[PDB]
Amino acid sequence: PTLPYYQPIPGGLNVGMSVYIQGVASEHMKRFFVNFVVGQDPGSDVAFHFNPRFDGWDKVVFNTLQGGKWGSEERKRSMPFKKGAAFELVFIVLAEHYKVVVNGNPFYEYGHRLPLQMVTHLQVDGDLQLQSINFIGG
Ligand SMILES: O=S(=O)(O)O[C@H]1[C@@H](O)[C@@H](CO)O[C@@H](O[C@H]2[C@H](O)[C@@H](O)[C@H](O)O[C@@H]2CO)[C@@H]1O
Repeated sequence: PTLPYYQPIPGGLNVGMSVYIQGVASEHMKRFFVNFVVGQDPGSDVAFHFNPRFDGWDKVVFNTLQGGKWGSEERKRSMPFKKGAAFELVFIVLAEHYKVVVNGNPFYEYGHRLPLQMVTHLQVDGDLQLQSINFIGG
């Protein structure tokens, strides 16, 4: 797959589904994001924005974009990616939250703010190369 990636999630999200992304963080990475998006029209809401950042104290930001407004960020001040390194990034969709697992290590649980059933698309962009994106347990 090529970037930017913005593709429908076959069948939409359901509890029990996993999204499995294999990629390589750029040697020159500043940020990348994975968005679970409600639609494909301009101005679409983002149910879940997952955003690793190397600018400053390395961290991952988690948020929702609704009605053109970013919500209150959740943040984890740990960086599970490494510049130039391949990663395995998994989102397990559960009733209460998205469970994020990186390279086998549980990383975060982001509580649903928009109903998960409204998500139609996965969008990925930023400073990485993608090897694959797979939807499991749909
Ligand atoms: O690429 S973007 O989606 O435009 O980047 C935005 C997102 O990463 C959101 C996620 O919350 O953050 C925005 O920046 C925030 C910044 O993290 C925060 O420290 C500051 O207080 O507010 C900014 C604007 O909401 C990104 O612009």
